[PDB]
Amino acid sequence: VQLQESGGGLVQVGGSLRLSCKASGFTFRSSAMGWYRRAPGKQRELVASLTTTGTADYGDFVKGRFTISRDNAENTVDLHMNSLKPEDTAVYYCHEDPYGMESLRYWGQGTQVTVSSAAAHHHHHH
Ligand code: NA
Repeated sequence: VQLQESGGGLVQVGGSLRLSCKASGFTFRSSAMGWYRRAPGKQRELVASLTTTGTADYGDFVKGRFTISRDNAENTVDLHMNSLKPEDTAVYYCHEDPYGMESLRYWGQGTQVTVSSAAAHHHHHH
């Protein structure tokens, strides 16, 4: 089982993103879902997660800027990110934990988020 991220790419400093993850589709059983990130050479760190019951946890660097939600009608876990900073640049990975068991964790493939105003203005034709 591999999940499928979308919504990454280039974004200006101060800009916003809507990250999405197509999960396993096994809505017949509960799960925890969330988002990690990994910057080159650095350790993976928790960005946001939801327990089986919908309790949210956020990495300390989030500082109220990101919101995690899940859509069971659409089989997704989503991350709404505002006020992106250069330091947020990293590969973002979603995950699903069947029955809340991290031991059975499914991961996405990762999607790059690059926070750069000059690059985003160039690429998005602003
Ligand atoms: Na942008």
